[PDB]
Amino acid sequence: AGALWEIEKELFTKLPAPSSAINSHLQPAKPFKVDLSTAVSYNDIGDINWKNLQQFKGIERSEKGTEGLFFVETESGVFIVKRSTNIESETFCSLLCMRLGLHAPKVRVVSSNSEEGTNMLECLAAIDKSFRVITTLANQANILLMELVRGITLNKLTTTSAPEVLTKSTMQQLGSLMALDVIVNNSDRLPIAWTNEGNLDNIMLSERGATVVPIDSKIIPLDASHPHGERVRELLRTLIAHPGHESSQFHSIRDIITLYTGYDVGTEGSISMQEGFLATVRECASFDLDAFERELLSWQESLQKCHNLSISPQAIPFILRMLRIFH
Ligand SMILES: Nc1ncnc2c1ncn2[C@@H]1O[C@H](COP(=O)(O)O)[C@@H](O)[C@H]1O
Repeated sequence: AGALWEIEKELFTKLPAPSSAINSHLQPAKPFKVDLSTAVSYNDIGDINWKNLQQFKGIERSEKGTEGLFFVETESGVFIVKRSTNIESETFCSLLCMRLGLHAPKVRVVSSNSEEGTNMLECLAAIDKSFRVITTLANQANILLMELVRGITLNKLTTTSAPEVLTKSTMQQLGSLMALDVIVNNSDRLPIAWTNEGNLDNIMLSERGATVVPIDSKIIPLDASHPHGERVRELLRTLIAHPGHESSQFHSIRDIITLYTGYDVGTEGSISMQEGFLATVRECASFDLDAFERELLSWQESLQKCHNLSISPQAIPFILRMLRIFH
């Protein structure tokens, strides 16, 4: 919040507005409870009036994922209040995505011990009928505010829907997302440089032209001298040499998506993802690394300054190491 938020606004502003095409296949599931199927995303989480208790209709705890995710329904829309395992990574990552062109959900950090922090907590305590909000959030030093994203996670794609959703476009985006995860060593989402069975929960497809919107983005700097280094270089090399054919790695990741969705967007699809992945790498090579490092440091500064939130000291040099390899 504060400087950080401004920096976010700036980045967010630069993102290419997504399609104006609403894909009915991505519409959230119709179930105090919030009907995500018809709920509208609260417009500006930079401005939330915690003192106007009458604007609030209720709060629901998402029984999925972390556990600490709540949907707040005001009269102006719905936003999300969430407990985060690693808030610094998550938020810092959110920014990085937006910087790389990715449509992450707008996120804002609220310090528990601040005027707004206390105000918000008092508001939630007033509206919570579950008796679980305060006990889960009040404990935290910083709480996360998030933009409601209307869509569904990749896993939840049927097969009878996948065709109209997994267009060339979506695929390329997916490709890009992978590049990012590589840069930050995020093994959770889409494996490529990790034997993990991945996890498609961490990725949503917005109704807005099925645009890919990542979630629970995290960073884990495996620095100094590790396999990741050559591994990505290799993949890259092969990819560049003859991008006309589905590399071993993308074939693997293709399979995965093929599994959860039971839909094989064979070869043509894999190539698309490869394209997107490259497109991003290419972009990343053009980065004036001195400037970028500063951009990075600005975020870190803002993080530390607005909330005592220090991100790992190896984070930046790592993301930079990777970024250099794309050169
Ligand atoms: N911005 C968002 N909009 C809608 N659902 C979300 C959003 N962020 C996270 N979720 C979800 O809530 C579930 C659990 O979130 P998470 O604990 O962060 O994995 C996810 O599978 C999604 O349905």
